[PDB]
Order: sequence, then structure tokens, then C-alpha cells
Amino acid sequence: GSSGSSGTGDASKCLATGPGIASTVKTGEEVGFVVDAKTAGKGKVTCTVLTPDGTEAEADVIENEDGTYDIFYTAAKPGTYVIYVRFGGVDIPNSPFTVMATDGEVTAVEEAPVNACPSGPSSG
Repeated sequence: GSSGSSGTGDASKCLATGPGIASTVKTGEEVGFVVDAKTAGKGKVTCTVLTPDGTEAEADVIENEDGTYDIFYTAAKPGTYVIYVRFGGVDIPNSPFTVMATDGEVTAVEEAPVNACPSGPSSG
């Protein structure tokens, strides 16, 4: 390792608020959280939604003139999702973000078969 130039942007100062980063979330629905920064300073905020299956997900990031970053993501399947957040290249003291995606209340799904046939003349 190596260092020299003192830091400039503090991550611990930054605050993460939003339903998407709540201790618990809902599947199927699209959550949307935002990063509020007061004295944190200047820096880029990156998000990484990890799935309980072992793969990474897509997380849109939109910066704001108010020094805030709006992010959103969906939960295909329930389980334990891990969200990684960093400010100006610094992992906040809240990362990772332990999130739990639940299906919600008890429900009964219904699926039915759909017949289908190809097209084309016979000429026979």
C-alpha cells in the first residue's frame, strides 16, 4: 500500500436515506433511495446491488445539483441483498447495506396453459 495526499471528502459525514436501503424491502416493486450529503464534500457515489444468487444487479445513478444521488433498483427474487455504497472512493460506515426482500403478505398465484399453433399454408 501507499498514501500521501490527505483526504478531501468524508464518507462518514454522508447520509443514506430511502426505502430501497431500508432494513427491509419488497420484491417486484421498484425502490428508490437517495444519498444526502451536507459536509461530506465532493465525490462520486457508486451503488452495487448484489443478489443472493451470486450475481450483480443493475443500479441506475443520477447526480443532483444539491449534491445528492438518486438510485433505484428492483428485486426479482427474495433473499439477502447486499448493496455497496461509497463516497468519493470511500466505503461509508453503513456499507455494506443488509437488505431483506420479502414477498409481503400471503397470496395464492394462478397459472394456466396457453395453447399455440404455427402458421403457413398446406398446399397438399
